[PDB]
Amino acid sequence: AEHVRAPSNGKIKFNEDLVHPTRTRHGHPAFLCSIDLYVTIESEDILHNVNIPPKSLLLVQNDQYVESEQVIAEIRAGISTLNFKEKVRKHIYSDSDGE
Amino acid sequence: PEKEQWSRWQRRRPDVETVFLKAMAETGQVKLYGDHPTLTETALYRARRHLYKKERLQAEKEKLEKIGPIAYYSEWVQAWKKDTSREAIQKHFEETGEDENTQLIEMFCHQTDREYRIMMGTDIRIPRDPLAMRMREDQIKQIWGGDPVYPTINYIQDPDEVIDYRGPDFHEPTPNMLAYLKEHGKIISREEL
Amino acid sequence: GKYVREDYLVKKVSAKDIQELIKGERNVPLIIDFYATWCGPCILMAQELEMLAVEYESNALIVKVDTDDEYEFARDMQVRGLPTLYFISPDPNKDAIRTEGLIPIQMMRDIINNDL
Amino acid sequence: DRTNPLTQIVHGRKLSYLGPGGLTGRTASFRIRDIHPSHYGRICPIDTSEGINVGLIGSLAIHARIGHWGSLESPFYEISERSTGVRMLYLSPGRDEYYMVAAGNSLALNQDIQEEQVVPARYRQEFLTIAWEQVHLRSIFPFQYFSIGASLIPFIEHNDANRALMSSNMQRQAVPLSRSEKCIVGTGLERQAALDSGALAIAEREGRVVYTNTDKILLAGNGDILSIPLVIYQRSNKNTCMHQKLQVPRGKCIKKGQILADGAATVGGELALGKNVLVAYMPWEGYNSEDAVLISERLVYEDIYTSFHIRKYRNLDKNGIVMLGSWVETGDILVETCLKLPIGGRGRVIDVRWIQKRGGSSYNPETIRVYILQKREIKVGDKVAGRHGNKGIISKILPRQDMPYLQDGRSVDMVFNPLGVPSRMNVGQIFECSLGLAGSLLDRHYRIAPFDERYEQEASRKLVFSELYEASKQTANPWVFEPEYPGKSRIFDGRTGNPFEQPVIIGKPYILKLIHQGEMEVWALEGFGVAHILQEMLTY
Amino acid sequence: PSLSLHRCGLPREIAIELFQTFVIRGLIRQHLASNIGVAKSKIREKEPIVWEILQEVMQGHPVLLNRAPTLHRLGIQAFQPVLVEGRAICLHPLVCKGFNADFDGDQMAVHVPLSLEAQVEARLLMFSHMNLLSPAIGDPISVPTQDMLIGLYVLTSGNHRGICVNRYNPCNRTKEPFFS
Amino acid sequence: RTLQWKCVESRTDSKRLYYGRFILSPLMKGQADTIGIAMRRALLGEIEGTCITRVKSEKVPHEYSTITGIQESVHEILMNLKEIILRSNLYGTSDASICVKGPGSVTAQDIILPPYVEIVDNTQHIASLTEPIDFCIGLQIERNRGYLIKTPHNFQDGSYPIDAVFMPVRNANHSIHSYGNGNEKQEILFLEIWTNGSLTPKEALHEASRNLIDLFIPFLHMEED
Amino acid sequence: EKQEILFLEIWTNGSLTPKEALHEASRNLIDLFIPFLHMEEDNKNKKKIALKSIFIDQSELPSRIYNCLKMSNIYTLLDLLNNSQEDLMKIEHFRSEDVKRILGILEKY
Amino acid sequence: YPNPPLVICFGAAQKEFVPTVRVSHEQMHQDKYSEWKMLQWNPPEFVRAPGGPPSNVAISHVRLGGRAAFMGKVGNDEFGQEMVLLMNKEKVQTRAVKFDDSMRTGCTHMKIKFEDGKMKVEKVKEPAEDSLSSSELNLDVLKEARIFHFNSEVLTSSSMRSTLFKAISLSKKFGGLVFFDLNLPLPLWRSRDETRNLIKEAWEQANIIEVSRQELEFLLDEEHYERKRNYRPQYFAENFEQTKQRRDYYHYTPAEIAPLWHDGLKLLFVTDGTLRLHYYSPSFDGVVVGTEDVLITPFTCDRTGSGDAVVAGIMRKLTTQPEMYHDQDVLERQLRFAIAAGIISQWTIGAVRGFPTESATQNLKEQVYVPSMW
Amino acid sequence: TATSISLGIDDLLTIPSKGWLVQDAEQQSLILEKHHHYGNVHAVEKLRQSIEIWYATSEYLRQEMNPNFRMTDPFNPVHIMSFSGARGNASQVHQLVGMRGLMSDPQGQMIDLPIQSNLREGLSLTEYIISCYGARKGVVDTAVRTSDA
Ligand SMILES: [Mg+2]
Ligand SMILES: [Zn+2]
Repeated sequence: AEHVRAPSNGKIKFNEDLVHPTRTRHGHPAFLCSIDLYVTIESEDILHNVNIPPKSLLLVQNDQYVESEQVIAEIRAGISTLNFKEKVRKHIYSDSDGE
Repeated sequence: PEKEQWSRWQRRRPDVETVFLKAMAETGQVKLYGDHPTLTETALYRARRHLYKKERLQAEKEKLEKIGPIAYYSEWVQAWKKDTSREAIQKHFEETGEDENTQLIEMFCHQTDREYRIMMGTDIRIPRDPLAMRMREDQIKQIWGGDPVYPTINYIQDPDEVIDYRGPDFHEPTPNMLAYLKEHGKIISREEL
Repeated sequence: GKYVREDYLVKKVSAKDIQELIKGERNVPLIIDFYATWCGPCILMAQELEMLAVEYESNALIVKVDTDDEYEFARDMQVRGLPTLYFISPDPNKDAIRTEGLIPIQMMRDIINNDL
Repeated sequence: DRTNPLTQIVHGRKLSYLGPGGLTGRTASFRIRDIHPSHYGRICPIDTSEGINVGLIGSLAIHARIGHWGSLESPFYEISERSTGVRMLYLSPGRDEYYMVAAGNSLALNQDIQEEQVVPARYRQEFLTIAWEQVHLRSIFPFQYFSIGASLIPFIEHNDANRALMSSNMQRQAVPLSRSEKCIVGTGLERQAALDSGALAIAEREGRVVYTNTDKILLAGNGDILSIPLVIYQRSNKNTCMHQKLQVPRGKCIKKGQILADGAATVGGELALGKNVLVAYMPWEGYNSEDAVLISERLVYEDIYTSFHIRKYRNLDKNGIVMLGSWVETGDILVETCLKLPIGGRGRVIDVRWIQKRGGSSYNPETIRVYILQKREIKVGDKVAGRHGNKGIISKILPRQDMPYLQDGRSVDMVFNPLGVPSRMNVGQIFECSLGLAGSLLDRHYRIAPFDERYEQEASRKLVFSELYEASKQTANPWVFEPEYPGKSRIFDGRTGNPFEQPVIIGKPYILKLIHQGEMEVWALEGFGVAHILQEMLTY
Repeated sequence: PSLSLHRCGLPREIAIELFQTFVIRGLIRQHLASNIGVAKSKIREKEPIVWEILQEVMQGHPVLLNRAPTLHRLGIQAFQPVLVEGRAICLHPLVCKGFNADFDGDQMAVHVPLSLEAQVEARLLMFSHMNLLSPAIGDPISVPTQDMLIGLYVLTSGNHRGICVNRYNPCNRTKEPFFS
Repeated sequence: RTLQWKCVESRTDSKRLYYGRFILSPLMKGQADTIGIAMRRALLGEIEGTCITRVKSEKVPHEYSTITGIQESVHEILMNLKEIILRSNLYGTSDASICVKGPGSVTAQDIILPPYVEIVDNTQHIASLTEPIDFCIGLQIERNRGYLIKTPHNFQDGSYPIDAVFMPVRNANHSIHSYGNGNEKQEILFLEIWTNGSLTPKEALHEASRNLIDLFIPFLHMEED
Repeated sequence: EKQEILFLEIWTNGSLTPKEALHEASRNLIDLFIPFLHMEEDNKNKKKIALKSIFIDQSELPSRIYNCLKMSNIYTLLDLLNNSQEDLMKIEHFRSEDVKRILGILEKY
Repeated sequence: YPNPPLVICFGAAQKEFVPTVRVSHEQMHQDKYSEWKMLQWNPPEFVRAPGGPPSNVAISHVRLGGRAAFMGKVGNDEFGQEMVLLMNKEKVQTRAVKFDDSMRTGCTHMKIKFEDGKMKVEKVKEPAEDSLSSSELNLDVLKEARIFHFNSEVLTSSSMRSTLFKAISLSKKFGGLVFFDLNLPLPLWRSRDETRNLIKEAWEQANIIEVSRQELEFLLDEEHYERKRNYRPQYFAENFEQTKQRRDYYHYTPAEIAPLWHDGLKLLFVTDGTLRLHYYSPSFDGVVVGTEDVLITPFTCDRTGSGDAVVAGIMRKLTTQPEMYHDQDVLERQLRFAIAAGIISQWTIGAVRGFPTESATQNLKEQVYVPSMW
Repeated sequence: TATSISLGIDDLLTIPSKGWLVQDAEQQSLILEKHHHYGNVHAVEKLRQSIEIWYATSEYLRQEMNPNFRMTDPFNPVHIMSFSGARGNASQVHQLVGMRGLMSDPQGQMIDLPIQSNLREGLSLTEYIISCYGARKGVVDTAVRTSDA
């Protein structure tokens, strides 16, 4: 629900040893933090640090240049959603003919 | 992507703030990083806007008090080609015995209605921004972004115009149901029956 | 149709009908109009020709030919552009008038009343 | 419904779910009322009858017809590389689902063949963006998805659908005024509306007009002379006068389908349901705290919003019938034994007809039909409404000297409340006002097709501001277009002659005049504790 | 806007249609009337005396106004009628906002009490100045409307205080005089 | 005698539209606003005019019925007579008549007036005639102020009243500009007057000034008890 | 008839009675409105557009002059008649020989 | 001399004149002109971007910014004066146009002479087709001009051929380029041999030629290219892009245009029409892509004058940018302007009515293309 | 009455950065749609990403709207009408000056195409058709709720 965004333009520097590889729901490659981490934004003048320990999905890599107001992590809304699971069936339609 | 993709937001949105920032960067009132105002500069100008207007109004008042009323209001009276300096006014008063108010009324007597309606922007109750009063048509057209791509002449219609329904954009005339069915033989007349 | 009136009044003739109308005798002026469904300027000429045919109900003969079915006949008439009108006099000694372009209706009236 | 020429054309285009062998009001489920993806271009998504019968009464689209199987179909354009390449096909709602239908422009180039570009398309009742090679059909008509009412709203892209429905409902409740005027800013469909209305005399033959008179018109063609009558002060079904005026001089040529005589609520072959008035948006002494309008007194003595109404039912003659030209009053009898005019009805008796023979298969002189004419001037309590959903009740009439005046020196006619604009979410009214002011200064009329942003982004802004600046530069009126705040101008107060500290919106919109001018109570009275009042009310 | 909280604007025709009985009683009571027919003819003649007597009757006679949809409990209130010219009932903006005013023309039913008990109950209980708190939780039902809130906000908003009122830093270099 | 006023511009756009501009330069600080607002409120709603009040036709059943030989109905003839501009200086009621016969167009030149009332436009359109029929219409002129509502219908039978508008001035506007005198604050005042031809803008200005003086005079009389 | 009654309320600081304030204000208003009454003592082609719409090009002119007038935003004959000789002189590369030739050409018709 | 170089548009003045008239396969109703707009949505190949008289070219050149002078002859009738007025009101220098009170504009007298066949002969010619070079050519305009524009319509008359040759000679003597936009009339579509032997003298005296695709094929070979565009591969797709089955935008190799090149030629344009603009220089080739979005306004949808706007834009960019001769990227960035002008000129009924301005064309160029293009 | 507040076309102000957010959102949507055709992702993921990459973007805009107004143009008429509580609501204001965002029919049925244009810029034909769904839902649930209550 809550999306951590970049304070300013610069490089994202974080230690990749504490983060474990994962796959986002949206299919992108990502990193999951099960512990508290401190990311640094090497900007022109100042630096910035933010992260959430229980559930953080980090969508960015180390030494990556990012611009402002870009989604960096997802708090993942670690608080549990109401358990009203509804299962829906979507159908894939063929665009062209063939075997 | 390797190839630069197309988008409807590739072009910057024209605003009044950009035009005013360029106009005040000219003549040396403010200094901008680069030749084109950026978005942060426009956002800052949106907050600090009345200060520069007050400064320009004060400059106009100082110029009016320095050069005199005749020489000031002669900008909107182009049919009056005469010396407007204070020394000339004093010499005319010493020669013909006409005060400054008489000369001002005489110079206003040679003013057109268009010039008067343009001068009406210097009212003490509603003083228009002196920068906007002297803006050229090249700068004002940049407020909305220039001429439209779709020609406006397609939308213009003469007021006293009667619509001609025998045109390329109107359907065929609807015939009378009785006559239409009588021609095709669906209905027979009273005599023929 | 006798109960309903025809919407359009300018009839379409072939290349042989024109030759049969020229080789004969007549007491009213003849107006030939080359057109093609494709040309844009033509849409505007049809309305003017219909108004001119309404103004002269029987004092003139306004007919139109097509350049997609009578292309050779159009080329034989030394027709260069699509909107081309031919004003032919009733006396077989006066020359015709070829008028190319979107001319106003007043020019057509003046030509019919003076030249023809 | 013969109120105005619009109700005559929008009444036959209605679709009813209820009826013999149809779903009832409460029996119908909630899934039937909502819009379905198959209704595109066939049923108007905006027009809906408010009330308990919501969603069950809909209007047929403009480009729609029956397809030989009781199915309504819509036109589409093929953009496939075929032998012809162009063919307007009518597609049944079931056959159109299998094709790729895209509504988007081709003004895009990104260093490619122009066919690899994306475009929003509709396929299998789902929206998706595909390349330009996969599209089969294409919708090119602007009025294809809307009905007559939704189309007559200019700048519909800048308003919500709820206000579009409100405006479509209010346009039906319009009164044909005495003198009609065309709108400065229109949509371009008023011409065909006036053509298909039926109140305009169209020529059935070609020829010259040899005799022009108020009662009839004589058309001479190929020897034959055709006589055409003219409606002169007739009564409609909902108390509305019908009149026709001539628009062709004597001795001019005409063709079949061209206008010979005008009609009610129509001028120059276009629908005219209102007048153009100068309007300012500002709060004024709380008279427009709610939705209310403070109009000027000029609209009363200049015959601007004057209308006629005809109702049917010493002055009595020898037989007892009221003679022609009699001015009946509330309480006067004309023929219990003698019919009396009710309260609120007073006017000139234009004509009386004795229904000696009923036609009900008997000669029944049950009564003699009488007609009275009431010229109702615009007064307090009347409802004025615009074409964008704005509705207002007149609260006060002020003299010309007390109304706010512009920098040119002209007093405004109406004053509207500004706080309604963000409440009801209407933005097109400001565009209409500004463009109408520009056209009134430039002596021009504008007919704009809907969805003009497909040409370029911010097209309406440019269209309005260019005309405003042209009117400000051709006519020396710098207050029209001020660079500091385009579209807004500074006005003055009429009482003290002092300028307000903020600019206001100035324009000439097209304002219409509207025709319309238990147990819970017992529970409330018992809650208050007034037993005697409740007893008196029940006994009464 | 000029009306008070308790007064309401009553049209002339509605007022005479409501108080016809009282004005006929007043005509037959003092003078200038000898029978019901003469009084009815004088009332139909639109004389100034009948309007004066109508005003004298409706001077202090309470009237009840009730909207057609009685959704809320405060939909039925009592007012004091004031003779006004027009075809629309004039009400207070606050009461109109509290009665769920609509953009469309909201029909208003007008009832006139007859007995003394009904008049006392309407004057002492059903007035608007005695019912200002909603029975749900106790919040004021009569609150300033949109325009009043805008006026109060413009009054109590103030103006700019920092970089928006001064261009350069005031550290380098008087206000209005001290108003007693 | 330092305050000087002069007519800067004077044009005649049409026979029923006049325009005049004025100036009052040596004016003082707060006097300009008061003068402007008072002159505006006096030029719009304090000057009086003469217009046709009642029209009597020969023989018509009602005002909405048509008449043979004339294209326009009686209602359009009344609306055209409403726009006729007249000029007078004496209060009361005067009578006039139109008695044109034959085919043609009846205009203002066809109205015969008492020696006190005159016409200004002399080219306005009343109605159109197509057949040689005598057209005989009665008129009634009255001088008043404001606009009159045709509420009374007594003292005459067979005559249709018309709601006249006794407003000679169409629009007015004033502008205030600074004089630039340094210490002392002086202001210049302009005035724009549009009249319907019954009286020149200078006469309207003088009349508005006289009306304002007449309104302010009674405060100087002796206090009544 | 619709009569109106005015109700004036005055609060003075004691320097003058409220009754005298009315007289002072009325006299000041009369003195302000009097100046409006003060009076000083006394001591082929012959149609409309056939000549008006004639653009300068049709009237033959040397090239130099044509080009110059064009850069000066002078297109029709009315723009040439409105401009005087002094401002005409101001035009760049415009000479006295030109002013005599343009006067001749305008008079040679 | 003013800063924008003056151009001369030599030819005839006609209100609405489509010279390219050929046979179309698909046809519409005879009388109902309300459905003739359908053939302006899918036009025939030869009428996709039609040209017109040089007056439209001058009007579009002035509206797009620039100075144009029309050199022709009209009569003293109402039509000639009306056309001159129109031009003047749009700022087209008309010092050159001459007035003769002998012939009527647009009227051409002909004799029928029905003798075993309809064979007409021209007795009197229109003033637009009869301009002498004894005292009519205005030397001055010719001196101050850098681009001389003329169509192939002047070659269909034996009275303006010598006048056109004299004008070209004087323009090349004074140091001005010669622009040749064919717009082949109806008689020029009979056979390629006659049309090639009739338009050969003016072809060798032209520095910039803007041919059409159909005209280029008619000059080189028609059946050959008609067969090439229908190759129909049967087994596989060799080019790996022929599997999509799209339109054939064939870029003519520089060896195919060799029989049409000469020493004095500087540039060539194939001008498919608002879609492709094949430019050929003596040192490089290329092609620019267009849009052709006329379906955005079906009710106006008029492409009567579309090549005139393209020619005007090309002339404007050539007179303003001198680097278009020795650079390929600049040439494309400048031809995109003409493409945008031709695209805008198809959204209005009437050629003179819907000619765009410079700001609108630049806005369309910036809205259609990506920033890396312009 | 003395102040005479009014709302204009240019008076409606959008957050300085909108051209950036929408541009990066549509760029990410393109990259996804390319990859979908290559087999790198599956439809459910495409469906999900589309809805989310749009919802997050819209909310940034809505939340950011109030700071812009208070910091840059404090006395903006629309801001005065919204903050004072007189007329409008944040949601209404957002639609006029920001973006209407994603909207679906009753009980799911997402439109899958976002509304990137507000009322000032002008909704497209598809966006107007989509908003008609919510309009109909509102005008029917009003009557349903009244009849139930
Ligand atoms: Mg309601
Ligand atoms: Zn729009």
